[PDB]
Amino acid sequence: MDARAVAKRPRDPADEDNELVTALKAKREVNTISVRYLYHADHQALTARFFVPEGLVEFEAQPGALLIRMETGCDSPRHLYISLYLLGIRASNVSASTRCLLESVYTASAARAALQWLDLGPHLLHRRLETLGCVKTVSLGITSLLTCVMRGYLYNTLKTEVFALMIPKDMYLTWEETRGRLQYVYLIIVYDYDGPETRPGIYVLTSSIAHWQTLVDVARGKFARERCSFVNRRITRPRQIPLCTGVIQKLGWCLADDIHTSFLVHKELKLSVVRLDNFSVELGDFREFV
Amino acid sequence: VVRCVRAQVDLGVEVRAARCPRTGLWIVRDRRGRLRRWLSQPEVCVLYVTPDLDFYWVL
Amino acid sequence: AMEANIFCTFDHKLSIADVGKLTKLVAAVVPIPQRLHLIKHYQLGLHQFVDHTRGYVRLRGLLRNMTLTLMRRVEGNQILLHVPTHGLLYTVLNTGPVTWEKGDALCVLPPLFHGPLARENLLTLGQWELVLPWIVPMPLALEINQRLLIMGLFSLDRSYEEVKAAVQQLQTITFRDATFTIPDPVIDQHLLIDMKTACLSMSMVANLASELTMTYVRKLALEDSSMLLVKCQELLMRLDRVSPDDEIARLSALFVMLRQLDDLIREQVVFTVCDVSPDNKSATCIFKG
Amino acid sequence: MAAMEANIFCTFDHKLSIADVGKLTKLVAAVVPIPQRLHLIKHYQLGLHQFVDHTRGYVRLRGLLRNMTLTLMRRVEGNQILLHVPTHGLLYTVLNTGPVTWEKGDALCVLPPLFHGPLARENLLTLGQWELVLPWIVPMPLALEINQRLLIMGLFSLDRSYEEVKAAVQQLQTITFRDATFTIPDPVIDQHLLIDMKTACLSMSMVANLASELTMTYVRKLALEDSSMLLVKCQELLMRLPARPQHVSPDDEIARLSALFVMLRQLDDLIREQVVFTVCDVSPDNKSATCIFKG
Repeated sequence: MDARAVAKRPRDPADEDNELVTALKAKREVNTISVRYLYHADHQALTARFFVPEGLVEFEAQPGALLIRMETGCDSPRHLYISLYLLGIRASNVSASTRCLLESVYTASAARAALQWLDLGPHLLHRRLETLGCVKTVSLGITSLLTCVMRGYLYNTLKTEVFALMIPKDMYLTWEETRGRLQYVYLIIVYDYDGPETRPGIYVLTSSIAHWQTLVDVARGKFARERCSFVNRRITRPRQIPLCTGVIQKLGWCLADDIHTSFLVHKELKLSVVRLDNFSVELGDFREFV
Repeated sequence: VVRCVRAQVDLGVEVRAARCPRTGLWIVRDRRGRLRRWLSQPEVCVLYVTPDLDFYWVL
Repeated sequence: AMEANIFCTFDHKLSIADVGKLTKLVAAVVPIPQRLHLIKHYQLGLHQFVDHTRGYVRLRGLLRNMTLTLMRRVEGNQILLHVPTHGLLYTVLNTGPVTWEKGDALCVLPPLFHGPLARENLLTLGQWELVLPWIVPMPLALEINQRLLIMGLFSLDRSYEEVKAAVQQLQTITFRDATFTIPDPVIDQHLLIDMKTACLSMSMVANLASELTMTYVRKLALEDSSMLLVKCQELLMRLDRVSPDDEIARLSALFVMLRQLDDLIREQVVFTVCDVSPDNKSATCIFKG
Repeated sequence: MAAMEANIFCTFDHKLSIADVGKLTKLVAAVVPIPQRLHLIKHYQLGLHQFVDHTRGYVRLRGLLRNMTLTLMRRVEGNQILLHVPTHGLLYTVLNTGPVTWEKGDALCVLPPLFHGPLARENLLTLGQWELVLPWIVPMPLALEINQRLLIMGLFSLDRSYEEVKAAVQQLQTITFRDATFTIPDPVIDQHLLIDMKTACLSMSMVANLASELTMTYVRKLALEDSSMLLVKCQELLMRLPARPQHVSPDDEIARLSALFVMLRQLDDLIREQVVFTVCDVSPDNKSATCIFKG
């Protein structure tokens, strides 16, 4: 209220002690727990913790990968957390070699159940997919425990190691030869409304464009064939209601200079990926366009 | 492949073929994948046979 | 090391048992009409926006421009409120009647229940009654908007029996262990002005699209430069089987009916769940505004 | 990569006269666009004068302005402008520049200025074949109308006479929003307005196809027994030419209404470009406003 209260210097957290230290220090006790440095205090990245059956955690022992919860019309397992790589057996964008590689690692019980559950409803994918973000640790049980990162950077405890977001090479897509100082990342689902299949193509775009209209005006200019396919299945088959040719959600943002090609090896299966070293996750809703 | 601008007939010809997924028709290419380009020429005519002995005669 | 907290008082003689009723509502989001610092309790919740005359979706439009605080602490003679900022996580109580799960995209809707119900024992005064906005996940919100709008579209032909059985069908909804039912927007065979404006705007934009677009794309075929444009008028020809200032007026009224529908056709996800507490009473959500 | 500098210093190479530093001290906590996002940028890239062309294509300016990074002015001194690209979610005050009165609770959008030139006689930091150009912070319905009239002036000007065009620009350049009259500098048809017209007409054709058997006859059944100034005012823009519904199938109507919402949003995003500020509280003379959503 006085001059010194406003003229007080701002507060720094590392200078003052923790709550527990000054709580124990008053009543004069010491216990076997070391409390002078408390972990995870200076961790700006908002995280969580999710369970997953063992059938999905292949290509997941490496830290850093997208994680999307998929819907399931049942009651007990009605939500299921699948990785992006296990979604690779659904994208028509994926070539045959990479598909036969990564389908030969998910030969367990629950992986094919999610594969069937994607192709059994009357709805599309993006009416059943909900993004959760990126993992940073596993636990490796028979029911493995993951720690996904909701908003912020990806790092180890004590920040000694910056985890990197991995995306497979087939889903990667750029629309400029000159990347800016920054480029955001987007998750693109674009549906092919052709005759025998409505199997969509999954893409992850790294663009320097921020404003959403200035993204969709080139999204139409890059996916024109699927727009013609949508209007073609509309004019060909009436009494059907197609919708949402392309769906785009903002995944996060990167630094536009650490993006480099790498690979992950698991069960001696080399898969060429794109490595974004300093990725900050910032999720968004599945925004839909035509 | 027959052709009447020169009365030139071509007998032993191999064609790679599949469906166009945007429609229901056939796309005929070379083994290199040339997208065999005599169909636009107004003077030629082709006979196509398939390994299951399906028959085609395309003007 | 205090946080920015908006203090709300109470003017009535709130008893001890009424405070004990209030103390259970810790992580319950309450809207605020205007970012003041000290506010009376008459502007804390939707009961400043209750209108028997007006409809429901007008409250949905008026909930968009609010400020959605959280009850930080309840004590004597003032209540703490915490303005959330984008990026920090907060606990939210499941004041809505729908179960939640990990990672659902949460949205804020005006409550479709009001007044007498077996679980609507809320914070009540002699004239004041605290009412809470509903917090439901995203596709349930989309589905509920569609159900109420279609049930508003059947307001005129309610005399028939197929339409009545259709209203009985659309009024209920099955969800994840939910036999939930909504109220009908029509009461006593006449429709409220909010739903009437909504269905009128939608019918007007549908009628103007069915009128103008054939002429405009037929004019566009002379300056045609993409094959996507010529094939779209073909389906107009398939489906079908003036002063210029009036034409400008028609286009302007089309865009007016488009502008008067953004309160229905879109909604912003507010929370997404990091963790749900066991017994599903509360959950921990990051903010997203 | 080095991080994006939240403290952007603008430098100056011209000899600043004292009135120029005075007018530069007026613009504290205002919005300026910058595409570079370096730490020690020059003055040429600052503002919008790098993109003003002889075309005066205002739609082109709106197209480029959406990609520019918006920042706030702070701590103006000798040859130094400390800019602050604001992080998303927090709040800090901005200041108006144009004569646009604001409210509380509404939203704000970025916009290139109206009647821009020597008509209002802006001496806003003029030096050496360069002017400081300011984007307008305009509220929500003004930003709606300023693109609605743009798209209508695009759509009307097809296949029609030029005297109709010259009679139509003067009917659709004034805007009487909130006790003030604004004029748009040269609405000119270009390829960007063409591709916007293509998206608009395709979306409204698809929603005309998407209309069900009941939603197109709702006003047609309503206008027999209802009487209201709203229904009368909306009826006269239609042509002239109990009963039964054909087939109630609400399982189809949910899908029709959902895809119709997608088409309505796909028409909607042509005029609802970006909310960039949500105004909380204004100054009483309306020279400034504390607002949120910065970034």
